[PDB]
Amino acid sequence: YEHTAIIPNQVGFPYKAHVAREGYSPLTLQMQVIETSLEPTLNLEYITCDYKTKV
Amino acid sequence: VGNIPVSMDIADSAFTRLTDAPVISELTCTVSTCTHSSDFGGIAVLSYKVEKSG
Repeated sequence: YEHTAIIPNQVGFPYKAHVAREGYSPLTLQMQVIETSLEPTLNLEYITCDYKTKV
Repeated sequence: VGNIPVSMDIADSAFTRLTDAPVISELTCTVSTCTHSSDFGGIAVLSYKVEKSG
């Protein structure tokens, strides 16, 4: 069919999911996560540089 | 449309003799999986030993 589940958002911890359809053996899907980083959409408003006096 | 009715005068060579047939023993029919609307649908396990095969 079309299974839907919630694996944990703690990577490494394997996630079993035994889906049982008609006439098939129970397909146990293994889910594993790596590197789901957040990446916020930003916009600069600074440069952060030091001053230089011209005399 | 309809349902075609018919009589079938079958030959004795089609009427293969029951005493001349192999006898099976201890038939147990176990329906494994049923689909409510499919073509094949029912997987049934007739478990029955064969005192006479065929």
